[PDB]
Amino acid sequence: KARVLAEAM
Amino acid sequence: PQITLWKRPLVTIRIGGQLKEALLNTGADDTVLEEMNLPGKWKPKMIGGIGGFIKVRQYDQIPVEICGHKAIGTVLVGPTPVNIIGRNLLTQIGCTLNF
Amino acid sequence: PQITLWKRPLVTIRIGGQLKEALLNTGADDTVLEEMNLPGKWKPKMIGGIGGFIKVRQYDQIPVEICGHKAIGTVLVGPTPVNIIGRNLLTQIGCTLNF
Repeated sequence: KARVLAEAM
Repeated sequence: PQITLWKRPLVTIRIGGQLKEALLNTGADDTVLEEMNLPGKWKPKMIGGIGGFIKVRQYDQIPVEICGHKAIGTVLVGPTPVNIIGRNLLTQIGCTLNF
Repeated sequence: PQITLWKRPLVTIRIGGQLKEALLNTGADDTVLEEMNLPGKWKPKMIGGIGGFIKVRQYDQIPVEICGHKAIGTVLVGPTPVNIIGRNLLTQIGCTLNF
């Protein structure tokens, strides 16, 4: 499964 | 170009005559764009991230222009909080991480 | 070094006498590591991505050696799918995107 790890607090 | 990371690496991309702002994301395997109507057939897919999974629409062979650089590949469309350019497209424009 | 993106950009990091594998992620503002114990006082924080928000523990001023380069900054710990090194530490080791 693919991962799109955008992240912000 | 050389892009520093003091701020989010947002760039301009062109697709279907529409110019949008997208995040250069080395942490994304695929490219995910905010809801938009692309012509052609597509298939349902689930992609995961930090807070779980979301359902998206997968379109193939979509021409995309990233900062003057031309690329062609898969594009996923779904409810993403931000437009994301993934490794599938970044590799096509010879993008690397350097330190 | 120069890292291409045909494969996930995973590197070995050293933190608290422990070796772990992490992904250099230009799409993340912060650095988030899977559950683990670290010294000092930590405070609850919430972060979001695709899929939603999750709760994490924040540890400040933590020494992290990334592929040989030293950094000292904030490290979040929680249920992240993969260990990720975000922009807060990428900037400290002078990492940039190039194409």
